[PDB]
Amino acid sequence: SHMSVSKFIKCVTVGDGAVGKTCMLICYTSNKFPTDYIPTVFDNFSANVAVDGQIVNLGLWDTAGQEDYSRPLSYRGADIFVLAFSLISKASYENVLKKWMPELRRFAPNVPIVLVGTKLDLRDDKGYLADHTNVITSTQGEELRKQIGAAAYIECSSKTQQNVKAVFDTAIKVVLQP
Ligand SMILES: Nc1nc2c(ncn2[C@@H]2O[C@H](COP(=O)(O)OP(=O)(O)O)[C@@H](O)[C@H]2O)c(=O)[nH]1
Ligand SMILES: [Mg+2]
Repeated sequence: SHMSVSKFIKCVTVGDGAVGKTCMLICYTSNKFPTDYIPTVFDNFSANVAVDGQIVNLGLWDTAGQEDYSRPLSYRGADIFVLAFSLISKASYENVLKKWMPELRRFAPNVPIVLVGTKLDLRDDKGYLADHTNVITSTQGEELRKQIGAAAYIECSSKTQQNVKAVFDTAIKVVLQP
């Protein structure tokens, strides 16, 4: 053949501003956590990645909020969404229900979702835990996944790199498995 890679997968990352969408993408693609400048949106990025028996062409689309009441081009052609909220922001968790799930039901009804809790390094910090009465536990994260019908739930930290690869590996596997 003239093409050893025959599957393209468009993976769009969405969720509230400042939860860590862009850093996840920089972490996954570069194996580095940015310490100075972080762009609003990661460059549109595409690369071959090996998942199981396969090499696929992964296209990563980053997003940023807009005040737009027209009722997004970036969603067109999406095979899977990574829907991020921060493990230390209740508002971002509640916005998955109030903002993001409504948006995705309207604009991308049949597209699966990988639900991602970010900033695991903060949520799991014992100092943080000791001072907060009502923490977003893995249990609450799994309850959200269930409520929204997401394919998987993953907790990660771009800062320590924990489970970042798992996010996009799982996104790919959801698309490739039945
Ligand atoms: N502690 C910690 N901070 C993070 C992590 N990911 C992102 N951040 C910080 O969270 C803020 C927002 O990150 P960014 O990726 O720009 O979020 P985005 O608006 O969703 O794209 C920045 O100051 C990042 O340094 C993480 O895993 N752990
Ligand atoms: Mg960003």
